[PDB]
Amino acid sequence: NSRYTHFLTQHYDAKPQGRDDRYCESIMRRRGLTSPCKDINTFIHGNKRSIKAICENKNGNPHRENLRISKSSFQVTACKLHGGSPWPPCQYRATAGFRNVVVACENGLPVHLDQSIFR
Repeated sequence: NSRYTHFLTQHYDAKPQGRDDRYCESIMRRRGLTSPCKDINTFIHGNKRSIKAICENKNGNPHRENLRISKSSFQVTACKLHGGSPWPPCQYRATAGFRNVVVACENGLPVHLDQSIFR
């Protein structure tokens, strides 16, 4: 369904090279996330099947009001907007990490990433 494919476009990058500032600047443009510039956007790396599994008891627990939190940790990169303007050119600073993630699930699929844990 459409919301799951959208989640993948905004939040999934299987095998990144360097996860530096330039990686952020370039993937944000590539994925169509720069008019206007998103203030922060996080990408998850690794196995697509582990991500889907957060929606079942296999790799997730219930979390807060309507969310799920993963049991396994993932490689992630947060891209944060540097500077005052929300209009291109968008300068980004990258922060690489390794921890569990929080999603919303609908009909068995992740449709939303909770980004409050990367702020």
